[PDB]
Amino acid sequence: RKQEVPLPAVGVAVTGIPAIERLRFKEVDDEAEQTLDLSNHAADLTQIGD
DNA sequence: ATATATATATATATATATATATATATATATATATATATATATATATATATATATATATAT
Repeated sequence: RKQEVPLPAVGVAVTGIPAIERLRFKEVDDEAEQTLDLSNHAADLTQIGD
């Protein structure tokens, strides 16, 4: 009951064409900490070359 | 009448053949257990499509 009968191929679906663009890489998430710093950056005082 | 010899009833001893009882060893069948490979099923992450909810907007 696992022989293969000679019935035709009808409704032949073509899909999953392996375009190399379709691959996306793993998105490993980071959860260690947060970048809260939003200081005013007062070091911006003018000191520029002559 | 006498003297001899034999026969009948019953059991025991010895031999022959049949059959059963006992034991062992073997071959066989079988059950079973294991191992391998394969297929199948479930869980998780992500992409895709469908459906619903909410809101806007036309007509009364």
